[PDB]
Amino acid sequence: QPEPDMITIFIGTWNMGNAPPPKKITSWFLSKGQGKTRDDSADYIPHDIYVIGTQEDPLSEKEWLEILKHSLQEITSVTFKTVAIHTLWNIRIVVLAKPEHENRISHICTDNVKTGIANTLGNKGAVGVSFMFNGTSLGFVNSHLTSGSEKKLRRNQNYMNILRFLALGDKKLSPFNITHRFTHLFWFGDLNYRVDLPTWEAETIIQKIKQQQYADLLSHDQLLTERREQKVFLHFEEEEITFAPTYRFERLTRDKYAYTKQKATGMKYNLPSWCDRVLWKSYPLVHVVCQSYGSTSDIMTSDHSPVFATFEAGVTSQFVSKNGPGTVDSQGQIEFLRCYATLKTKSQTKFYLEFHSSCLESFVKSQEGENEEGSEGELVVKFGETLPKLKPIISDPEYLLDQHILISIKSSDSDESYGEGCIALRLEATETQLPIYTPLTHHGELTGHFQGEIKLQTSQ
Ligand SMILES: CC(C)(CO)NC(=O)c1cccc(Cl)c1
Repeated sequence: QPEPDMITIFIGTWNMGNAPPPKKITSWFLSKGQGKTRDDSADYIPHDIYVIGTQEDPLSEKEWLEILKHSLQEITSVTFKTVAIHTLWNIRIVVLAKPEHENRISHICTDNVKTGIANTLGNKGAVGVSFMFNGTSLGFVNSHLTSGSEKKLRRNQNYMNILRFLALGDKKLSPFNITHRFTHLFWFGDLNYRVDLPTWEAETIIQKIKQQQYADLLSHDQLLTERREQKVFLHFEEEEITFAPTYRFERLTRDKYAYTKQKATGMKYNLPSWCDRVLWKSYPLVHVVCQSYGSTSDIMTSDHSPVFATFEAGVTSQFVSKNGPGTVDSQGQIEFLRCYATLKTKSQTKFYLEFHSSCLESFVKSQEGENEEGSEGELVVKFGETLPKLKPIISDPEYLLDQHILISIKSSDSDESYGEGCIALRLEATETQLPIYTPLTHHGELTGHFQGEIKLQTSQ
């Protein structure tokens, strides 16, 4: 039975509005309704992994697992295994997988982060799951961020707290937050970003939605504008939105947006918005293709419509050679030449690098680099040809070319990371000096750049 090189992943996000679901929700798992939908000819084909994020979920874990498992069984005739389930208040993530994947899945982690302080600590935050699928690390984050058209900054703050404090993936990757720990990271939820147009334009917005004319609305979507200004979700992707706003509907129909201020809304307008979103971030040069991104039309128990997204995702096998794992393979080496970090920091400490990768027995500390002044005020840390030669566990190019090196630049004074990034070993050539590059982030904010050249030796 051959190990897969590709899997399909279903991501669902639904704010249930504290109401039980209707008896049939199969349209969600089938990617049917509005937007980029799945072909009818695929309806009996199960996804490998289903990740279900809910918000304002009134159900017990047991109640929701029974609905989900019985829904997928009806669609696919397959009885899914429960990988993980985690609930913070009314925020829930469920991971289900086809039975053939049970013994490919290991290192399951779950966590939550509560956002806000005092007043604003009460019901918003995130849940997450991570695990290994053969040689591939997968992370999933379901977040319910701060509500309200006038709180986009609060939402960006919630995002930064979630990505700093959510403890998923390999704890040995200690300088790295969840935005560097996974081959593929999926971040979805009721992110609560609004269409930022005047209240007086509500009926105009509804008109535009009825004509399926979204361009002038999406140009005012707070998540798209905040992302474009690098305020939030830096280095994340999102598929083009081609479905109507998923909030705020009158319940029991989809014919009406309920946007007017009411006691129940704290006298706030809820102009039609794309609250409910799916984004991802994969390591460089790993296959990831969005095959669907849309909303259901036929599930009307909530004031939100469910959103679906499906992905093809590249995965690798567990790899065993004569040598590694358990030793190095002297026919392999990674050399970094003429490397320098450019940092936005105004500080003056020395810096060194750490290299982390599952292709190494353990992480490698470099010598301190040489600080120079950049021509436009910047700190440039020069490593030259001084960086340690990295000794991979396996030299076979079918393994090594699929790997990644995580880089942290750390202060000699504090040992705190000032920047994190990732270099793919999927090179155009081996035994050849080739340019490499990664932006560097810390707490998911741009702090600089790492660039230079790499020379990769494999057994071929
Ligand atoms: C018992 C739970 C629900 C805990 O998260 N699931 C597992 O432990 C598990 C482990 C390996 C593979 C798979 Cl499919 C599930």
